[PDB]
Amino acid sequence: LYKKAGLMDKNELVQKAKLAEQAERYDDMAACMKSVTEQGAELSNEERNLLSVAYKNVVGARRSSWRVVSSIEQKTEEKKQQMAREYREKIETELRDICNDVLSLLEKFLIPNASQAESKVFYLKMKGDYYRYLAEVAAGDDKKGIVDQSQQAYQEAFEISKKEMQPTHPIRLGLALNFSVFYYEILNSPEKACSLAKTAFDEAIAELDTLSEESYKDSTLIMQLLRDNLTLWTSRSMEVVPY
Amino acid sequence: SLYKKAGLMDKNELVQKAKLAEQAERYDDMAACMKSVTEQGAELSNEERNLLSVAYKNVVGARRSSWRVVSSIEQKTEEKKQQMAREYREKIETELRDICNDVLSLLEKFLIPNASQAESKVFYLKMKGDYYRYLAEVAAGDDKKGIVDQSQQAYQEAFEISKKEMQPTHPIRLGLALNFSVFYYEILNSPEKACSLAKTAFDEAIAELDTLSESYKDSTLIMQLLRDNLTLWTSGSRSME
Repeated sequence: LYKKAGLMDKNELVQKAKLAEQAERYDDMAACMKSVTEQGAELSNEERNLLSVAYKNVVGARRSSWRVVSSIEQKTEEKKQQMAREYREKIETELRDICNDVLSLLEKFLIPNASQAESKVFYLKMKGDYYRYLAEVAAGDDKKGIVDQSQQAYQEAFEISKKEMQPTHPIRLGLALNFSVFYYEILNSPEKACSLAKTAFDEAIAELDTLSEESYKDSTLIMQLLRDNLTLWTSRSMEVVPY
Repeated sequence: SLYKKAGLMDKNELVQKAKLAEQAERYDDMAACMKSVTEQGAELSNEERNLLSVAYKNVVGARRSSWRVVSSIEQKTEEKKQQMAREYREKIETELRDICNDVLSLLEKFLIPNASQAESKVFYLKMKGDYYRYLAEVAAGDDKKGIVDQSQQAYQEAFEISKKEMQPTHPIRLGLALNFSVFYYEILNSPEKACSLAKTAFDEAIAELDTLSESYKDSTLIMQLLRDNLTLWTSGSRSME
């Protein structure tokens, strides 16, 4: 504007994203973390975590709005129907922006800068998520193509994490959680879904001896969701966790 | 942006999308719709009036919560980090003032003048007192005295019309009482007038429990709120919804 290039230092940007979080202003938070990302430095686990939550909440709000409106779109007898149809489309657009914004960050910065496998797995999972959201809202011909960009990501994530990470690890567990949901809600393979969940859950249960006090609340919460899902698939406080 | 012809939305399509916005909790969209509707110059219907008030309570409510949250972090830091909390707080105060003002604007240039029945003038006069009161909540020394009095003089005029024209159990009269006492307590640090006003309003509505008939659950809801505030202020944390 007309400021003198006393821009915010990275440390300061992160202090703001935190402030923005406690103040329930996730647009601000996403913005602060997008900036930090763009500096090109590999993000610390804190920053990475912060970034993830920030966009979980931002994309999340729209997804809720899209589902409310897309529903109302269809509880219609005439003219009001396409009032809703357009509103939905405007929301789909907000969505695709946020999704593509994040997807960019993941391609141009986060995934290439990934040091240890744990981080690659992190960002690949993220990639599958936001490709998945595009898919949820994608057009007829595009969908099939979007939905397996989603799957390729989740998949590579899965493979690395099996070779390289403990099953009690929140990242591997959160990946499991969202992949099994992918198979279920996106591919309608409740069979492949249930397999992923149970295996993931069991292998973690197998090694609860190994789960550390520091990962404990997070991992067990994800395990609990995996298991709560399995009951349902047989017979969202996830927005505050990065995994 | 500029690439659109004046085939835009009429009052009905605007209102119809206000309601959708509300269902999808996009109170910004909703305030945009109702502002547009208000601006077309006609007196708002009751349905419309409500959509307007809801949308802006929500829009400004969000910023007020944010301000309070950041404002506390500022003080629980008795310290280079405090400066960032302070500046974020100021950025927020800005969003706040814009919102209050372009509402206060719709009230002077449209809503209050268009007000025909006594009941309507009370609603928008309280609304005026309400948003001057949010201004008052964040104002600095110099501007404050007058913002506060803008809030009071509005609350006041609304008060006398409501007592002279409506029933003690009329939720608007009841709701005016609620927010006027909050003014006194929180903005004027006049706790005895606040408590006295809350109690009176409550007592006179107690008297005429004749006047129902299902509004009703709208009347006793505010009555319960007046009691809570009265309890809070006289015993040893007020609510925001």
